[PDB]
Amino acid sequence: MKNELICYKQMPVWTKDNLPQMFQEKHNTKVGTWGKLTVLKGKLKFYELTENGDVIAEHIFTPESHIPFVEPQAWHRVEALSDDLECTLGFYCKKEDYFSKKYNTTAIHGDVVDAAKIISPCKVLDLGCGQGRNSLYLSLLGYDVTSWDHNENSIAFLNETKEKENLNISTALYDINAANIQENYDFIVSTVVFMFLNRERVPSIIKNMKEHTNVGGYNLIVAAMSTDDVPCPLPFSFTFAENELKEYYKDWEFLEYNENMGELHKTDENGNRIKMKFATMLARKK
Repeated sequence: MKNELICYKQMPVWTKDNLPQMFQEKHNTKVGTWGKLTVLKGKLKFYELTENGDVIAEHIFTPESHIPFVEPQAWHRVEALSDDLECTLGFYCKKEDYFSKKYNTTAIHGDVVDAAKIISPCKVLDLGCGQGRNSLYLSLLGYDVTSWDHNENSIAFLNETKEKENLNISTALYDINAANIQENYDFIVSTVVFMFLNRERVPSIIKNMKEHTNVGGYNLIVAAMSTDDVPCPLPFSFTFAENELKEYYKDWEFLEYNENMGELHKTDENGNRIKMKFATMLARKK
């Protein structure tokens, strides 16, 4: 964990009088958020609590203290002990959560995180990037990213965000249906918009993807399915059948292939995420 956490939000100095009230009452941070407290002057009191507000331990910290990160979901409260208290709080998270935490982008797929562990930084095409969750993450991690989508407002969000974050990402408005990738790539990822593609064009799109991946390079696809036992609950313009994605890539090496149930972020009301089967594939070109 040495270098695992990154600061996604940094607060200015808090004093005894402006330390906000919510921090002085029983509270905790969200799953995946760690708090770093730094005492700049004076003394701060910190109460470790149970969920019901009973005090479990108390600490007094000074600028000479090293305060461990406050863990996600740990119940606590703080307050100034000295009138001259000055302290700061930063919120930290893992890099797979940074864009969701800082910008409220949709959470990234675990499969993109797992793939990055395996594939070192390289030249990536995010083919159908939406707002850019995959592209932002990979660029943050040192990948050289190209990001294409048809949606004007999505590409604008990506362009505004990459500038705030010092990321160099090549972005463009593009019809994925055209199957006109130009350059070659070490990694092509498409996990956001496959269900929106033109059924008639999928054979060409995939053939083009494959042709513009270097040998030794990877393709990662996550895409909705419709099967006999599990017909798609939404009428998407494209869904994969049982074994159809694997058959497109039968001549590649499969590092991962599954057709497990998953859930859209979108909900039914009730208010429950919509379930269906997804084809998930990480394959390497021989």
